[PDB]
Amino acid sequence: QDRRRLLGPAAAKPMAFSSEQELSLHTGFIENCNGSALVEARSLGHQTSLISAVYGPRSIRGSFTSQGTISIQLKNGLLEKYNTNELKEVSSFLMGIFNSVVNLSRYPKSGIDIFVYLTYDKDLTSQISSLIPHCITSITLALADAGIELVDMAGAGEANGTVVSFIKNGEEIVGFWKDDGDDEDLLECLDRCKEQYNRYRDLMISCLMNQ
Amino acid sequence: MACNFQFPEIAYPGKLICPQYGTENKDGEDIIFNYVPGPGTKLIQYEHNGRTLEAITATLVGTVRCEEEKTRRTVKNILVSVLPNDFANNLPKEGDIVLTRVTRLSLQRANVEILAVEDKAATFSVSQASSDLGETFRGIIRSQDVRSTDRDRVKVIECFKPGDIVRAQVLSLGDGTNYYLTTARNDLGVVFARAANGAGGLMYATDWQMMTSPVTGATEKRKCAKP
Amino acid sequence: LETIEIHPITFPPEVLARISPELSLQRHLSLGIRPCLRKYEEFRDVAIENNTLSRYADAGNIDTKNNILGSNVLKSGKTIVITSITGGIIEEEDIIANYASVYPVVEVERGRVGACTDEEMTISQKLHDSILHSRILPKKALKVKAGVRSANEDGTFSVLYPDEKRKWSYVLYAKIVVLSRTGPVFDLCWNSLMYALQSVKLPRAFIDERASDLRMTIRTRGRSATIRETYEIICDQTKSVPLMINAKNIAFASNYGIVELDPECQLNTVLIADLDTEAEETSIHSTISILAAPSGNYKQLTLMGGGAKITPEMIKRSLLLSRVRADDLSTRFNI
Amino acid sequence: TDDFAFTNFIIKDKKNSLSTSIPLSSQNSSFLSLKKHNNELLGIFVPCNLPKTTRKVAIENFNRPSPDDIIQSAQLNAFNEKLENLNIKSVPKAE
Amino acid sequence: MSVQAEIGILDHVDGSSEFVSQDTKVICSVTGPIEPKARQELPTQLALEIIVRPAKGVATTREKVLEDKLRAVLTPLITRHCYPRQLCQITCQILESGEDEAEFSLRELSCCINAAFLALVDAGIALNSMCASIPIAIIKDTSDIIVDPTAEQLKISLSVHTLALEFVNGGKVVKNVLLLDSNGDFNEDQLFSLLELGEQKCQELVTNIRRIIQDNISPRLVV
Amino acid sequence: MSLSVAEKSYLYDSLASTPSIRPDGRLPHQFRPIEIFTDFLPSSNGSSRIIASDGSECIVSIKSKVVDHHVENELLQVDVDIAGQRDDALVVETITSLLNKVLKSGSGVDSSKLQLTKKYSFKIFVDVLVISSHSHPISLISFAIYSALNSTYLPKLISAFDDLEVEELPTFHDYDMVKLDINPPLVFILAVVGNNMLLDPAANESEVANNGLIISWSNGKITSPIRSVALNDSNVKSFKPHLLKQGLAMVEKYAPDVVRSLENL
Amino acid sequence: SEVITITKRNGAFQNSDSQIVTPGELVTDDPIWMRGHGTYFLDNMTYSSVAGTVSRVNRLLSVIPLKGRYAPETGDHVVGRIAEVGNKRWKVDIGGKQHAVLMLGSVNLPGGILRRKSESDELQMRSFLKEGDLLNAEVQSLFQDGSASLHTRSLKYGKLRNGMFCQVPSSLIVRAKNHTHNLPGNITVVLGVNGYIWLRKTSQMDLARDESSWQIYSDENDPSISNNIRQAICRYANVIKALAFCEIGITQQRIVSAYEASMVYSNVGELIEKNVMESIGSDILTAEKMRGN
Repeated sequence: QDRRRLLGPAAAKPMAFSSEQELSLHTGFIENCNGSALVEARSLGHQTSLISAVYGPRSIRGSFTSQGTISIQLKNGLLEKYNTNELKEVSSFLMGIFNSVVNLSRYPKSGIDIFVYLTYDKDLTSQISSLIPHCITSITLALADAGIELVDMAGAGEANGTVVSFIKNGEEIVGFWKDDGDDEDLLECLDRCKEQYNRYRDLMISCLMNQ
Repeated sequence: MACNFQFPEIAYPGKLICPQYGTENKDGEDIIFNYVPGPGTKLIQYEHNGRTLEAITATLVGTVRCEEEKTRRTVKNILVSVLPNDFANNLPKEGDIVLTRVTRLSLQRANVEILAVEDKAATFSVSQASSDLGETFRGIIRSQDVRSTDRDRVKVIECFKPGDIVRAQVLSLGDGTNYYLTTARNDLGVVFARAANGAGGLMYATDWQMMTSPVTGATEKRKCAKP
Repeated sequence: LETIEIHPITFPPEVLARISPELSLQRHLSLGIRPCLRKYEEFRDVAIENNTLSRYADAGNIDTKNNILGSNVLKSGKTIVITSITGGIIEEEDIIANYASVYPVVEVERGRVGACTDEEMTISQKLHDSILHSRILPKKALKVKAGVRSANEDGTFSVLYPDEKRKWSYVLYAKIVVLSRTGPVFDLCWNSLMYALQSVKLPRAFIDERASDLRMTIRTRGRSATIRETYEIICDQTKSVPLMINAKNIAFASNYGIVELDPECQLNTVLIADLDTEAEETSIHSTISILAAPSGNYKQLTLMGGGAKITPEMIKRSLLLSRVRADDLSTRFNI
Repeated sequence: TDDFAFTNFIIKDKKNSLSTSIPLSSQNSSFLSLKKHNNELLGIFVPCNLPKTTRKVAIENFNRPSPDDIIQSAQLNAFNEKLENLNIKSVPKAE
Repeated sequence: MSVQAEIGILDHVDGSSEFVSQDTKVICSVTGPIEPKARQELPTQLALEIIVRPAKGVATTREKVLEDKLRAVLTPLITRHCYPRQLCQITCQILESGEDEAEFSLRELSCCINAAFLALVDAGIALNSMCASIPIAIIKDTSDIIVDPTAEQLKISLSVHTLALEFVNGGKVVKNVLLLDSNGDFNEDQLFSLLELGEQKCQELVTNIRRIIQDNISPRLVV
Repeated sequence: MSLSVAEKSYLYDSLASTPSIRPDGRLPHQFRPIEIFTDFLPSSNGSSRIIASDGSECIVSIKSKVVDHHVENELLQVDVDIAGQRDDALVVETITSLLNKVLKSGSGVDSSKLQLTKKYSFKIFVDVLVISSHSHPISLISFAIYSALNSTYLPKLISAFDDLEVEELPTFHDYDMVKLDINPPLVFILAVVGNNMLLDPAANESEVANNGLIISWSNGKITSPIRSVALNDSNVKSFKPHLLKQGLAMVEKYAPDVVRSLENL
Repeated sequence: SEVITITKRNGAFQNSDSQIVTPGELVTDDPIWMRGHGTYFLDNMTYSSVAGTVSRVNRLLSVIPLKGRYAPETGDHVVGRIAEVGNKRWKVDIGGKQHAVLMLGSVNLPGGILRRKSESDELQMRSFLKEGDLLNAEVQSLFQDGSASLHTRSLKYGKLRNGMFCQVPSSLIVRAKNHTHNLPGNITVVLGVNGYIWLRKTSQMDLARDESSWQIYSDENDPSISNNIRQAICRYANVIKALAFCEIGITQQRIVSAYEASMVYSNVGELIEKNVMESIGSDILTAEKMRGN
């Protein structure tokens, strides 16, 4: 047990155990939040749904800050299990992309609270590499819905556990991740992921066009 | 919207509105145009075609409206601004009004929690901050801004108390510790209060400095809001 | 005076509530409607999807990265509640101590970076408490036995079933998270919990020959007692027998408010069913929470008479509304 | 016309074309698109509690005060009398 | 015995009391009106920050659920507008439960509510009305109501109920019901029976607490 | 920030031009003076103290246990702990992740120099204390782990264990140690300020840089993890494919020399 | 190597008398001396309080610290930066035991000489000087707190711009009233008493000795800084890290002799390496012995 939460019997232990994808977007479907997005991706491999919610611009007064900042919580899925550290890494990754895409100068004393809910990931057949397009798709939508400034829509592909995020129509790269891909994938992946980004670009623009 | 001969009707993040420099002849004569961003736009840098390019790029999902601040004709300055809850699109700043409630009264000042920002009215928004949704931030109304007809000897106890709901214009950003308010204008002051020093019936303004209690029968003096 | 004016301009409902929820609530009330702009005795509709999150959602897929025993997504208004029920294993009438409890964490998200807040913890414990006193889960049901798993040298393995030394009982958790809470959430958490609980299955559990003489050699750097017996028990979910549960003791919740209208305070006693907006949560201080079960049995009523007049006449109407809502939900999802 | 204009056109047509305009097959098993349109009580994904138009009557009650109050935000006699008290005092400041 | 109450026992605190109900024993202190913490500053209102700490082991989630139950009852008991922008910390320490803490909270809660009233009387903080609370169970053996039950009787409960009522105009006209927390199975004919009995059994308890405060206050305040 | 507005523009100009001169004044291929001190714990398997030129100090320590590896899928555990930060601030745990992934088994590092028979692996407990930080630690930690893991001595097996020797726990020779050879990656940090790609930023450089790219060298080639990072919040920009390809090319050339100088003290 | 320097060591963690460096040890029992700083006493018996030498500073034989935090004094001219901006004063970091104060009656301002500012606001302060900005300011009066009231008041004083930061210990530079001067290649060093060093291209204020009035605290980095200008500043700051390394005084002539000696090496990144920093300090000492001072 603990003083902040009920944790039941503590000598108790867990149970031991025995474009190729479609992204369909949704926004503005739940309220107590400045904007929300929903991304569900279906593929042969795995089907996944990611919820995001973005809270604020919030004022953080009692101190003057040079410019605003972005704070990313990833929350462990209810059907996916990951180490806390990996979630931190990915939070750190996404922050550094968003730092580059969100313009921050129209908002003094700002903190923005971004929540990434990695709710459902299910296989019909690392892992954390694959859901990075979907996280980036979700969060961008949310910043757009709320009315937070952005340089270009952010969006990425995943080619062979390698994730490359671009802005400006494939022209500039705002981040690169390679983890357990093969040596010298560079050309295949960049070509393949450009296709992916241009393809999900317009999908996000068309979600934003129903409102 | 059209404003000349080069504007998009609908814009989105990362979409060009217009070139940084323009030109059109009106009356046989070129008028160089010089475009700059305002809120909801940014001027963003580019290289295209082997040369630097600079351009006016929308940041926000909306209608592309022109407004002003103003070769062998004048240059005309056209500001570009794409206007589209919405507390994510305004923070307290100058010329936005806020809805505030007094969380502590003091000798030459009043701490007033910000519960809402008004759109820059007829178009209104509510802050995402709440005392039930957690987090607080405050700004200050001073003794000098209470009125402006006489104001250097009218103390804030003579016109305010805790728990009163007040509409005030953010005067400046000021210091990083507070937002500087003004209640001085004749459309700012107490929106409503409760009689008996914030404990009785709900009372509204029946003069600009009196709020008539419907349950005690008496006037409870304030500074008041007006349309 | 007598000419009139100096009333401020009209603010939208939301802005009006932030300004004064006492005020905004009463104004809504005069037209006979809730602040959510619906009549008093209508509620929020409830839509559930079940087995879209549970391990046992399919028959042809059993995957080892999943363990979710029973699961429900329930949406009411905009307020969405996601319930996952998860086991563990602990080696061990009408009396309260023969009924067991779920040991939940209820997490609420209202824009708070934390997740250890005073509002969510009070929910979770009260929720453990409701489940105890409603008497749903008799401890015989988590009290399972184990068969034998014996590996053969014939290159096959036989896991031998009893009819489903030492003994074991399971424990039950619920990881319930909440996105965009706009009113009292308690009843949402309770509604979803039941649809999940009635979807719970439990894994099977097995032990080796001479389990009571299997060694532990895990502890080291003692000082005695660094070699001993222990029992070790894996769970296998290649078969899962379904939860044995007391149906009569299933309840489904509702929420109520008692409030007064005064005509000079938007310048008797009125009953609201259920609360949906900020303005209703803030200023409806007299409230009754009922869990009603759909045979005219009640497993909790909690009245909090935060200041306003309650005649029992209001209480008498709410106990009927709650059972009829219970009967509606029941038939609606056939569970 | 100008080189500027041509580059501008090429870029802008490139962005406009990027989006294109395809419909979206749903294939929604979560049911979020119905939730988005909560609508009235005779809607989709809402229970019924009033057989009348729920929203519209509320909206109408909004509609009757708003043109009246916004225009008559300083036309009443209380305000007019008060404006004069401000205006007289105001004058020595300006001059 | 039945009940016993004392006030004034603690000397360093603004007010205090010792409430004993048979086996169950709660000692209470009200401290304040005192200087607010900034997170517990409320504009027109006195703040309440209540703490219930059990005898056995260390306070957990349970005591927050109790805090809420206590806070509900106490918010119209204490005149909120009496002190604006001040905090009052009410600290209720349980010296014996004499039952099982997770399972039953019936006696524990009733006792805290009464020790809170007394402590507040000693404190001098405004009180609109008299509040007491009584514990009511139903035992399965006769399948009927037993008022003010012992520890043994609690074990053999099928259901348990606390009520608190606000006492005006002679402390004998029920103004309102500030709590009625009815846990376990009940049907309506029992429940209105629990009010009825409840009424009269509360009003006795009010008489006894009323009497106690007079006798203990009267040698202090003299003329 | 902690620098001046004036200072940041001077730097931006300095660095962004063709020569890319900087307070050290290095060409982009050069590295500041580092000092390797090793083997100072007689109690540990191996230990490492590295003092760098900005006055940053990491102390890296190698402890062990031998364990059955068929109940494990991890062999190397990094615990990072930075003086003056707690055990759960965002940067600390993100460093723990990076480092654990760099050192992940069968991925740029051996999972067969750590096994003494094919049932028993040594679980190496990497435990990292940063004595002072005010610049990024990961490169220095990478370099410290190299020297460490080539100073890692393990217990020498008493006798050649089989996996059917007698089916009891492996048991070590009393005094005799085996030298541990094993080639860990070396993390190298590249910095982009305009179109200029520069090896090894100093503190000063990190504060004006648009982005950097973390890449690693294992086994005579470049390999995963690859990660971009943004080394400020407030001087950040985007970058081009061609500059990312030039940073590949640069490490491939300038990495080998460094590994060979670092290997033998 | 060619590309890296590694000072190589293995096998270990790391690599007479003097006047009273332990308090608890008997300095003097004389009742007329040892009354000042770095002592305490019971009676007149003074047992030290700090580590250092005994030596006569002022009028009193007194324990004098061996090394410690920078100590302000009146007449000093120091280079230092803003830590905090308030409603009435900036808090200045000089590297001391607490922060020094710089306030509104004590500050020249761009836009006039004192103009562009009509009321006190924390904002108006903040626009000129941001946190972390660097500026050369003179000590107006030393107070007994520790705190030093500073002032900027000339048009040479105020912001330091167009340069690169460098820093040392404050006891391995000469203590003088001023030490700010022109050096060859036409860069100017601005060198306080506190160890902070700014090195910039010769601008109007330092060019007028052989000004500005809208550029006193206004941000501006000239585009007219060129290649050879920048390299001169990298070489200059480096040779200064050689004399720093070698734990000797820094006088303006040592910098010019050092700068010239370093040119046998043709690339500027070769001059931060240890073998060379020892050569440069060895050259300067060798010059001091041959010359006679």
